[PDB]
Amino acid sequence: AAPYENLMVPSPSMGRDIPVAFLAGGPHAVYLLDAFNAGPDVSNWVTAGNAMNTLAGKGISVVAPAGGAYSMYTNWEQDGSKQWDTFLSAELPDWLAANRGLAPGGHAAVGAAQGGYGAMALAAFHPDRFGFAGSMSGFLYPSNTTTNGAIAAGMQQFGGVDTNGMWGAPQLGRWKWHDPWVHASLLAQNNTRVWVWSPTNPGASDPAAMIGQAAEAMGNSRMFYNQYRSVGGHNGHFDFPASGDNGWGSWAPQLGAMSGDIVGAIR
Repeated sequence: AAPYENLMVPSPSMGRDIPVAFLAGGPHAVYLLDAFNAGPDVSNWVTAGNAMNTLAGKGISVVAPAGGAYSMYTNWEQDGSKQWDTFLSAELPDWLAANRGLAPGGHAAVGAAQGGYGAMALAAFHPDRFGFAGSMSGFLYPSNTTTNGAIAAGMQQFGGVDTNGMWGAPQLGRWKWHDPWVHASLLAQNNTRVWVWSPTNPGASDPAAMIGQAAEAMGNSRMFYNQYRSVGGHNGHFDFPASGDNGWGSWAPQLGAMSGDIVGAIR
C-alpha cells in the first residue's frame, strides 16, 4: 500500500518502548487513538481504520501509537505501565520534535471509543500540544453518574482491569479532574477545533471495542454537545446520524469525512 515507519519510541514514564506507526507528511501531525480493545503491536487505525491510505499526501504527518488497550489513554494512579497522558502530551511530541523534525504543538488528536475520550481530554488540558480534537463514539463525560459505573463494569468484563486504580474510586471525585464535559470551558475558550461524531443508536459490531457500553458513549456525546454550546463554544462540528455502527465500519469512512477539517485546522 504505502511504506511507513514502525517507530519504537521510548516512554520513560511507562518503562518501555511504545510502537508508533509514523507517516511523515509535514511538521504538524494527527495522533490516532484506538478503541478499547486496542492493537498491542499495530494500531487498529492502520489495519481496520485504513488511516494511511485515507490521510497520505495531504501535508500532515500521521502518528498511531499501539499498546494502549483498556487505558482511557490517561495516567493511572496505580498502574505504572499506563501513563498515556504523559506519553501522548509530552514524551511522544518531544521525541518527534527531537528526532523527526516535527513542530512541538498545533497537532490534532483523533480517536474512537476510549480514543475519542483521549483526544478530547488531551486538547482540553494540553491546548499547547493539540489545536484539534476529534471523537467518534467517544466517552466524553466519563465522570457522569451512570457512565462511571458503566466504564468500570465494561473495563473489568472485557479488559480484566479495575478502574479504581485509574482515577481512584469515583466517590472521591477525581474522575471529574480528567473529564472534558466537566472542563468543556477549557475547550471553548482555547478555541480548540472540536469534531464530534456519534450515531443515535447503541449498535456495536464489536462489543469489546465499546466495552459493551455504546449507549453511554451515545449519551456522553450528546451531552457534550449541549455543554460545549452552553459554555460559549463556537468552533465545533457535530454530527449525530440516526444510523451507523459504533465500530470500524463507520469510523474508517468518518476519518475520510473529517480529513479536510483536520488539514484546515493544523496545516
